[PDB]
Amino acid sequence: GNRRIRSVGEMAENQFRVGLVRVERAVKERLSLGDLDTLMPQDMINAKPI
Amino acid sequence: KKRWYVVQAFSGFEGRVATSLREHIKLHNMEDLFGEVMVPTEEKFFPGYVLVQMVMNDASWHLVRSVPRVMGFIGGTSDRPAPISDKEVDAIMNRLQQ
Amino acid sequence: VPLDGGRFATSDLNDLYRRVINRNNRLKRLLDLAAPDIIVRNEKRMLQEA
DNA sequence: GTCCTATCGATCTTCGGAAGAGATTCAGAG
DNA sequence: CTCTGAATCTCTTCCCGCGCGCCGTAGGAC
Repeated sequence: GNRRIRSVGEMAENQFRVGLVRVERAVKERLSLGDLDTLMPQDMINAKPI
Repeated sequence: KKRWYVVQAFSGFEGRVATSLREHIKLHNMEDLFGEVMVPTEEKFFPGYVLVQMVMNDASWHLVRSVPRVMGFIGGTSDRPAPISDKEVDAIMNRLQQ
Repeated sequence: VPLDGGRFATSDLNDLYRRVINRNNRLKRLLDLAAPDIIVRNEKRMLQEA
């Protein structure tokens, strides 16, 4: 009653979250310094960290 | 009177750090607290350091460390970081002039 | 040594020596070009710490 | 199309080891 | 005012063999 099962659809949701955290730490800066006149979302993010 | 200080950037993005620093100055309009920004170049020393004419308030210190891709100042301590020297600024300007 | 062909499977020591030697190159530089205390107290610390 | 110089010089290394021993830090007092 | 007691911190140790399996240097700059 104190120990719970984590199964694949939870461990992968966490490790996916690490990916979004490492996008967060980029896209914030690029959004701050960026002109927001040229940029479109596919310029903002990139898949490599996920 | 504005004295010099040394800033460390991610080595390779140094011109973009200098441009973003000038732009953060003209955003947060502390125009009376910054003189220049030097990246000297020979036909490139120093390899990753940005020279800033500045004064020391904690607001301007947070400004320069809130500029992106900047690690921090290089000095004796992180409370009151260190300016360099009169003759050292003069010699760097000498070799930049020469 | 090679890994599966010429992919280098470095023995780790060559990364440690590479760390040292880079710092020692930079320290000979910033000494002979006569950096101030605050700069050599960077590289000298980084060297001892390597 | 690319030859590298380099590392969180603007975070966050995992809590679920015990032990067992030493180095190093503090009591109630003569 | 610091002397023998005790108190908190880090360092060091944790079977022998053995067989598979995989996966193995990086974001950046001309």
